[PDB]
Amino acid sequence: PSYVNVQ
Amino acid sequence: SEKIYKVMEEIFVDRHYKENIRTGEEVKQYFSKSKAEFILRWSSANESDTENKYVFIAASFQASDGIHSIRYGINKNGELFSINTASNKVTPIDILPLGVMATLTQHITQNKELIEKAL
Amino acid sequence: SEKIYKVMEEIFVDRHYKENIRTGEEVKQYFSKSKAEFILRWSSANESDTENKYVFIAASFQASDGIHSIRYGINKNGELFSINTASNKVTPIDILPLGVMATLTQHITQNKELIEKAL
Repeated sequence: PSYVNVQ
Repeated sequence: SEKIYKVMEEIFVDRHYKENIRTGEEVKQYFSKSKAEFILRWSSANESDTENKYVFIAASFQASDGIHSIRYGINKNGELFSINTASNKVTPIDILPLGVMATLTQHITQNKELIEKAL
Repeated sequence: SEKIYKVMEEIFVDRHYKENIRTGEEVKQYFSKSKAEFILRWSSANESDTENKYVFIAASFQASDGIHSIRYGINKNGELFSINTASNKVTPIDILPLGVMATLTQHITQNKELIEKAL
């Protein structure tokens, strides 16, 4: 699964 | 001390929450036919790691380059956080006036908007 | 204290759980227009409870007698209990093979049938 990561 | 259950109630009763979608394969199969803007689901982090500080909920949506997910966490006192899945660092999310689902909807759909515009 | 969160997911996602039904007037209004066998609702015992031990979920159903309720409690281990509301004594309920909602369905509908026969 490709997750949206910020920091 | 029970605000976590009220936040879980708000999420789990919502039509976007898919209790029978758990694996990555099931997510891909879901979006093969569905035109839904996003789903919420029980996150893999609940059985995976850490020692019971958050209840983890994932969002998933589809763009032209495939499925994207966002991991969220709820702490014991009901606070919401977005979670970086590579570092597990948390980022607090303040609840918008219309409640938790109204908040998650904005965080997810605006994030989907950023993805789609970059493609 | 991990399993209670899952048990709560099973309950909250169920079609019988009504997040918008809190007062006895709203319970009566529901069974005036619907023919479902029971509902589940957030129990009035959560607000003023001092004890920390259970999350309380109430079932309501309509007999020819009128509307009856049953109070259930779920501990941190995710274990299920029926609760006598006059004495606060708990009675454990083991989970049937098909899970928590299948168990609540049986406990609730069998109690309703037990009441209707006695009339």
